Amino acid sequence: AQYEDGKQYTTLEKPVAGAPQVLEFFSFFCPHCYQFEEVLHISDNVKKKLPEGVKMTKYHVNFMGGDLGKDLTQAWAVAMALGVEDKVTVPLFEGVQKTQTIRSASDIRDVFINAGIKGEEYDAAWNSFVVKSLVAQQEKAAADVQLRGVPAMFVNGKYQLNPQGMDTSNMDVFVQQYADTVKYLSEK
Repeated sequence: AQYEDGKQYTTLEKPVAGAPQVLEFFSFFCPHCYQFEEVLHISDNVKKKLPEGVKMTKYHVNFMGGDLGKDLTQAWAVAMALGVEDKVTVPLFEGVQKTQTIRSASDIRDVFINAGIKGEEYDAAWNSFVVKSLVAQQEKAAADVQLRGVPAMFVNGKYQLNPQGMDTSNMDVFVQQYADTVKYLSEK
């Protein structure tokens, strides 16, 4: 075929009931995630090609960056609850990987403040139980697929993108292939 199991995607030996339709995992500590987000805009280009009526879920994970990793997963939860993903994603990546000015929960918070979320509102979210279950969700969804690496994408809890099996010599081309694969898997 043109899309074959084991080359552009892999199948899960243990499918995941009631999973989000399109589920992406990343970490602000992950160098390819930085690439996927800042250079390739994968998440964005996928969305531009998905059929109507399909939602994208993106979750942060804990297994990179130790203590600050978890902080970042809680901060990402705050981003999702406040709906400010678009406003912190870029400075969070650059703060962890480019300028390296994020060294503590407090530095993470500065980014939200500089992105215009108010302190009171951030601290309130940070400490809220809505955020606690949002952290819970992120952890559970990674748990359901025994996630050991990022970046990672999963479609309807059954298929996993395999970027290793796509030509990277052109970046525009890698992205479209990736997105088109997600679209094919979506319709499967």
